[PDB]
Amino acid sequence: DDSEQLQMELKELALEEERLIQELEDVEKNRKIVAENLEKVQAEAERLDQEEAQYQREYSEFKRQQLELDDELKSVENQMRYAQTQLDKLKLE
Amino acid sequence: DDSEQLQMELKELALEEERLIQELEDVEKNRKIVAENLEKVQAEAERLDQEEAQYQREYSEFKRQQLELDDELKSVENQMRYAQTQLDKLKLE
Repeated sequence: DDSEQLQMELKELALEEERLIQELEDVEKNRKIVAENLEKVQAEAERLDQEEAQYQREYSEFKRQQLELDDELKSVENQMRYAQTQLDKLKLE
Repeated sequence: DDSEQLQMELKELALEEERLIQELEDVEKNRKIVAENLEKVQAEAERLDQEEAQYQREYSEFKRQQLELDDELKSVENQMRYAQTQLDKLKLE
């Protein structure tokens, strides 16, 4: 009866082995898929980093332009106030 | 002639002032646009961070599953080798 028990056990184990092999193949498949997805999102994130860097540079540049133009406008305003003061004095004689 | 020079200067300066005001308005417009774009890409980048985190968790989990299943398969293989050895010995008597 020993031999029959061993034969049955070997058939049971062969079924379990096949189950595990198919599980392993499934996990490997899914792993490759997820790795590809990781590669994709990482590349995407680098491109986004560069896009953000460009916008940040543009934003900072516009702020500096605002500062410069404000200074220029203040200058023009002062020049107008001065010219108008002189003109008013001349007109009043 | 002083008065005429001042009047001309004031007209010139008014033109320059208008030019600068329009420049400033343009820069402010563009600045708002770039700020909105920055907001958008930053939100996008956070979502990408979360997507990457999820994929990374899945990848690591599949690797651990591979380790576990390999150990289980090794066990089943050993059990089969042992059962087959005993059976061979019984058959040889």
